[PDB]
Amino acid sequence: PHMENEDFCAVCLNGGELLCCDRCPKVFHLSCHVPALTSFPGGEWVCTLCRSLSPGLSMYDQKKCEKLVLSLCCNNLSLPFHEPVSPLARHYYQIIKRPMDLSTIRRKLQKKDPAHYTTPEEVVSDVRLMFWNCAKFNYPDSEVAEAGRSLENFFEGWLKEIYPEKRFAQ
Amino acid sequence: ARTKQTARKS
Ligand SMILES: [Zn+2]
Ligand SMILES: [Zn+2]
Repeated sequence: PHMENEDFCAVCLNGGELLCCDRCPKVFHLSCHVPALTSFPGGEWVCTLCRSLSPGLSMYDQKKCEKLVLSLCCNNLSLPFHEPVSPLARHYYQIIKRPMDLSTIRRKLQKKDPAHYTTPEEVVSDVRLMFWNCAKFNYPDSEVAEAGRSLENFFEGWLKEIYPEKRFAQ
Repeated sequence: ARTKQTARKS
């Protein structure tokens, strides 16, 4: 039963077949963890949030950017930005000409992707595009715009914690 | 590793 661990995936909040972190209470679908897992591991397993720290990112930046992106994903305010807006939604894609969501950001952390990030700067730029699109499309007083603004405050906090030696323009 | 099996939402 593993009641020392949560009952819903930290990322998508659904039940099902869940892998338990051995250092925190979070649980994950294999495919919801960052980086995704293809099978259940043997022995002890520690999620990316609990871990301590040449194409693609360097292995240093890879671990930091994975922690940054998973931190966003596990925050429940991020749920409206996990997936692309429904192509049936009214006017969205007439207003937002460069859409961005967390599933795209997660895909581009993989060096096999043809648009893969090569620097943390490119990761931060795509996260900020997500916040920019949220503020442009949604009216400022709406629940989604407020979640966006609050999640951005969380994200700026994590940037200073994970990348104290870096400051990212605008 | 430890695995938990709960019901999905529906
Ligand atoms: Zn999940
Ligand atoms: Zn953990």
